[PDB]
Amino acid sequence: DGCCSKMGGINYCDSSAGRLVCNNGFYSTCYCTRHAVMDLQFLMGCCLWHGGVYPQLNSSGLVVCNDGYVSEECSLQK
Amino acid sequence: DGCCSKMGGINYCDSSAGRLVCNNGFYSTCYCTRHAVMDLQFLMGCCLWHGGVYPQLNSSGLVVCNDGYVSEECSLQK
Amino acid sequence: MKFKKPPINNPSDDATIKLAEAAVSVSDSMLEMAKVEKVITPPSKDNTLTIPNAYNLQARASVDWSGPIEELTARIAKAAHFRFRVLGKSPSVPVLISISTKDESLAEILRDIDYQAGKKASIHVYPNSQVVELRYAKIY
Amino acid sequence: KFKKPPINNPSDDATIKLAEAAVSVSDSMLEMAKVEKVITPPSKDNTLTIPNAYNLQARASVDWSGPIEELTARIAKAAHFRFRVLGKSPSVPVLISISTKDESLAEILRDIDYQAGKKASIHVYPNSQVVELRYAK
Amino acid sequence: AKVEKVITPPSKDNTLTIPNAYNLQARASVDWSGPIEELTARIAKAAHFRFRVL
Amino acid sequence: MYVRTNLTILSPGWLASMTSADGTHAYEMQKSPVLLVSWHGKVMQLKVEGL
Amino acid sequence: IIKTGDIMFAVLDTSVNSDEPGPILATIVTGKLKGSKLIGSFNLPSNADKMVITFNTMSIPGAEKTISISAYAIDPNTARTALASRTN
Amino acid sequence: MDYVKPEAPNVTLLPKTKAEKEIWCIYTERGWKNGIDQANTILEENIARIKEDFGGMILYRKLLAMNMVSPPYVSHTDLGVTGDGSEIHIDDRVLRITALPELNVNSAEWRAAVAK
Amino acid sequence: CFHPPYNNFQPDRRAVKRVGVDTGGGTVGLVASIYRDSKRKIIRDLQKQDIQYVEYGDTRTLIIPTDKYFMFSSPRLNEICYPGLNNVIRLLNFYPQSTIYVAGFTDNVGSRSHKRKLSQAQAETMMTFLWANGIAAKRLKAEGYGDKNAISDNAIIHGSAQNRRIEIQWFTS
Amino acid sequence: VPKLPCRVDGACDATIIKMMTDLNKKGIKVASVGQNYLISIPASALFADQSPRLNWASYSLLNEIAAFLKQFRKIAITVTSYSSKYVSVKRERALTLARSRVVSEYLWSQGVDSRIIFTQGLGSDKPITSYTLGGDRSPNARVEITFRRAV
Amino acid sequence: VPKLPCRVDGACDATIIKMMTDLNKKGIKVASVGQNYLISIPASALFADQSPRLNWASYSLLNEIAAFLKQFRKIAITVTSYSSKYVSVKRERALTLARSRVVSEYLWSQGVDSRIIFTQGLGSDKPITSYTLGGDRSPNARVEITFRRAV
Repeated sequence: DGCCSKMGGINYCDSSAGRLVCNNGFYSTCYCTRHAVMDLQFLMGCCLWHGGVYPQLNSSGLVVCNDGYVSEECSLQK
Repeated sequence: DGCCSKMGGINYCDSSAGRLVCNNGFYSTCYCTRHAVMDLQFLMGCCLWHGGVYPQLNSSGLVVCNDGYVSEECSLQK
Repeated sequence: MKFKKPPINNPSDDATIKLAEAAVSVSDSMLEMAKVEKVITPPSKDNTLTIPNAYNLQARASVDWSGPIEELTARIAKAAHFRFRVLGKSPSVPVLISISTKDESLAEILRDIDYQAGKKASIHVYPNSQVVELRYAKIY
Repeated sequence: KFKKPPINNPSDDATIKLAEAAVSVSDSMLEMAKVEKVITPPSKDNTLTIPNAYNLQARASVDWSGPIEELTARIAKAAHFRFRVLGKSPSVPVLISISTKDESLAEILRDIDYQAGKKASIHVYPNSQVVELRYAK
Repeated sequence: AKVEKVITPPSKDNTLTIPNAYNLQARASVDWSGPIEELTARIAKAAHFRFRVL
Repeated sequence: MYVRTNLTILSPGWLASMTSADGTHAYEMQKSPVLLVSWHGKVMQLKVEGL
Repeated sequence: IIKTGDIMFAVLDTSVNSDEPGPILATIVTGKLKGSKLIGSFNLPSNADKMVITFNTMSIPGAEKTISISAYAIDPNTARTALASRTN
Repeated sequence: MDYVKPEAPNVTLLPKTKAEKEIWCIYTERGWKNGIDQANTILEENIARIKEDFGGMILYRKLLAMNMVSPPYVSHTDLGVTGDGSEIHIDDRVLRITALPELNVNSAEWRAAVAK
Repeated sequence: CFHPPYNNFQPDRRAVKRVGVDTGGGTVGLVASIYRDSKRKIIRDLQKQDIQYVEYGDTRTLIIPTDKYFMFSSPRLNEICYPGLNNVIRLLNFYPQSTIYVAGFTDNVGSRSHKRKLSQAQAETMMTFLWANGIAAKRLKAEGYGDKNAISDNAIIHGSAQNRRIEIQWFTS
Repeated sequence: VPKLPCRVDGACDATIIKMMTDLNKKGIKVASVGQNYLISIPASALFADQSPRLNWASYSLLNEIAAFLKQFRKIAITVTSYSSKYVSVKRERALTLARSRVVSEYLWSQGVDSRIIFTQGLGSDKPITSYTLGGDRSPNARVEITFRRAV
Repeated sequence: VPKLPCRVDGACDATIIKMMTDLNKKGIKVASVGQNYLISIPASALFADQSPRLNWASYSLLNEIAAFLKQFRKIAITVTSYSSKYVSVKRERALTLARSRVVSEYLWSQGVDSRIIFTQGLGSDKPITSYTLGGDRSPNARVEITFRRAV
């Protein structure tokens, strides 16, 4: 909530940096744009390392990915 | 509103300049015709710098220009 | 004891940021193409000979013009008290020059103008007759 | 008492960058035009000079669009100069447009020569008051 | 990788070294793609050298 | 998928790629919800939804 | 294409009492069809608990056509079928 | 960018509770942010487009200096007085480009560059 | 009185006006005068302003922003931050034996010769102002470098704004 | 018509004649004839003795001069400087040239919407009187600006 | 987007500036230039007399400077040392090199997020003080660390 807290405050956001440039002359640790350097080390999503989940509406609970690989772990079991 | 204030009042509109002329000997500030030199630098409307808006109505929600361009800000979507 | 960093301004805008990030590459491309053009052709002559300086050219001028040549040159000759001469015929497509300078010599302004003209119009000055002549080029 | 700052000043970090970029591109195009423009010395120019005799000092308002031979014949008659030609007329004549409100005859002839270019020129001799129209080959 | 890697001795490197004549001490900013003859002739004229080919 | 960036992809493998004058890269490849790159010698994940 | 049983809006501006049947007009205000006008009628209920509008004849501007998609009315901001009027 | 300001707010279902008023407010704010992002996206694409055209023109000039592209060649045909007894044209000139620019295949005519 | 053009390069007597308007007390005027000419209050004033002063080791350095202290693309000087200039000369009057170095720096964009000439001109007019303030020329060295050594980065707009600078260095003896 | 300007912004004739009367009671002469207008200013309130360096108090005077100037519409503004005979011709011409350059530069720094600015000085070539008693105290040592209201 | 962290993990600017002010009051040199930061420590608070043996209580200060360095993102840190001349040149060169090795090894054991740690040692090659009476008690007996806060 407080990015340039105990400082001069927010001056602006540089989208060249994707960062909150404070009123004091230092970049904050907060980002503003999604086009910034967020170090991503864990994610979400099923049918990963594939073409994604195949978008057909299968009547059975068995599911498959767009590459053809079966993601039975993401699918419900029987 | 008041154009020839603190003067002799408005004498007449000279259409050669398209401007008012007050009852003193000087040209006024306001104008009377649209065929004059106003510095119009802000505009409205869409499909500009193209053939204009398309006069035939669209069945869908999109809007095309007479050039063939699509005005996305003039186009509504969800 | 409060820390700071010196260069602080008004907050900027992202569109200006993207304009700057395009303009830096545009300027870099212009710089390298001008360098390679200068190498690939050696110049020999300058318009100092065609437009020599003389007296009453020291009255300075700062301009922002964005129209045709002839009205501007008429104002220049009026301020310079010199006679005006036109040669050739005006083409169908007008010649338009945008000049944004700051307080230069009239001779340097004129040399800038004929450099802007390139191979469409040319400028000559006869201080023996106190005249300035422009000429449209033979073309097509 | 108060000295104001410039009004539309580049007070922003993006604006100063845009301004110096504008200076850079203008300087680049300026030196491109400098290295590309080709001129000739004013001694090697092949243009007709001004004999500045008293018969050429008359003034006129002349608008014309057509041939040149009858035009310079009328000019020589107005100047009380004899006129002759030198060469043979081509099939398609050279048509010169003239529009002036007040001009003298010598610079009229100079712009006539400039419009003629390479296909023909004019010589004027003020010892015996004559003019000639010289064709090319 | 150490045992299966091959190398060459630095004494027997078949690369032409720098003769360090004073005409060879200039700087340039050059980008080029294509053949070799125009490049070597142009750098020879920049070096003010004579040129030959075998 | 067509991706314009300056980094180098690691995981999926691309059918074609192009290099600019400034070292920026373009990649033409198969679709994927995720990408893996090396930014500054450090590995990183990237997420793209709405395929 | 308008789906089977979706939602649209109109404005009623010309009033009538429920005595003699006749044409009544509304104007569609949002959505796909803009500037469209719809004429229809009403029905008489024997009980005084609600009142509804029979809208049948639609006109779309731009193209001079007349389709006859039939639709009824619901009370705005209550989402009910009643009419806001007096029953005494 | 085009600009047609809308000034016609119509409400489907009015907020009655403060919770639904608050979620209406924050979803309006998120839509405001989304419209901002879309405007930035369109501006950035147009920036890339005009920069592409400018780079293409300056690269044509630089490659013509590099002597890899033929210059265009255009002929002129001049005719004097023409027309019927009712219409005349004093001098007409018809200008027509006959040879479009193109790249060459012979590598030997390519002068390279140097710098100091 | 006082003149906003540098008081015509005259040594300002700040104490007499303060003690006059305080006696209109003498002791509180004297402690206010020593508080004003006290070096730490001058440093805090320069921190209130946008000018960076560093002391570490035998060297003391000053960093001056070209954008807030000059007109753009010109060796001419901004005429607003002259209280900063007066405090600069007031602080530099304390050390009359150190040799002085001044340097200019600019960003990465432009002609290389243009960058070098611009930085050289900025350093030369800054050292010219310092020489006019009273110090002789035997202690002065002005150098203008372009993008040789960047204190910041040019791929970020704020860093590129931070990049162009004026450096002042002086030793102890 | 509401989408069109009723009048040009930053323009009010009551304010025009108000600042005109204020300059008249100040003493700087304003001449209006046809549509070309001239402003004549003494140099003593602007500079020091025979010097191309301004005074600090003259900045508000220049500010209200520019306030008058931005009011009208123009294409070109011409400023000329005049002095008295002091030592030579060249020194005085250079002094007038420098004063004209300084005032033109500060006026361009101000937000006047001129397209052309011409600046020059003459020195003591065309005196407005034979009263050669004063130097910088003489009224002939002056600066005159000239322009024409367009359209 | 709620999955996207608003700030980077484990950071607060108030905490950063607070511990930086506390360390500067503790008496070690902290310098910020652009986005480059450099820290200097006197070696008398860190080692014994001209020996690469560590005071046991100084690991609390090492943990403090590790916690301060945890708040920044970087790739390369330069760790160097300076000292006085005692007997030779090679003695203090090896001593500074070994002390840099020790502090860099403990820092690499601790939570560094960088990629490259540089260890150099020069000893008494670049003195920064005219005062030279102290040995290890001189301020020139010191260690220092430079980096750039990147993006």
